[PDB]
Amino acid sequence: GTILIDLSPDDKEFQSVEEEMQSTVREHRDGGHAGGIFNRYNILKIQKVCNKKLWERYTHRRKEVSEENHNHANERMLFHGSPFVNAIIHKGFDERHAYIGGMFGAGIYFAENSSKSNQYVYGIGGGTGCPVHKDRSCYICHRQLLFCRVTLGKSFLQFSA
Amino acid sequence: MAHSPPGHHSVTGRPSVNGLALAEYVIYRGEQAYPEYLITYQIMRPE
Ligand SMILES: O=c1cc(-c2ccc(O)c(O)c2)oc2cc(O)ccc12
Ligand SMILES: [Zn+2]
Repeated sequence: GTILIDLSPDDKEFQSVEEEMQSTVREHRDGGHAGGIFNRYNILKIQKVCNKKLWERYTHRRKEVSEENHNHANERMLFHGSPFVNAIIHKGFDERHAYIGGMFGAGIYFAENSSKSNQYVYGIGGGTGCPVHKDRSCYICHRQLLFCRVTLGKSFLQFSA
Repeated sequence: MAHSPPGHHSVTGRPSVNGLALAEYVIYRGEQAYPEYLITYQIMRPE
């Protein structure tokens, strides 16, 4: 049921999504180990993901959270990086995309920093790098991130190192 | 997949050391996210 629509680089929507991508790059404490050494990206394509059923699934739950939190979904746009983005866009997020060993428990993780989600694109800790060259810092191979609409509702604040 | 903390719908990991780090977030129900944009890119080698 999923269709992908290419956005033109002239389209304001392409531009606002790219800007969020580029402007949330940061240096990482691993010196590039997991995700590579870079200050910016070369954006090759931005596609809008359209699936009626997954969207209605989302908005149904959103309304439930909202009514539990004084009509405030607390909705954000956040990045998600993984080797399974091509399953996510067809079947939605579910428990198979949960980071079992994450700092905040077995859930589905999102980042404000695009460069953070980039660390997970080839696996946890960058896995073994790109499939073709085994390079966590590959400058050749195409990578894919999701920029996702996320309902946080009432969020538990964890201070953390 | 674990549950939310009782009385909450997600967790926010607030950075407390790396002054430059932005927040990270965790949800416990797949229906609480929609994968709106697929972005294909390469990282660029710095000069
Ligand atoms: O984009 C993310 C993907 C994932 C991720 C982790 C494990 C998986 O098996 C996965 O499919 C995605 O983890 C993150 C953890 C963070 O602290 C911030 C962002 C991500
Ligand atoms: Zn490669």
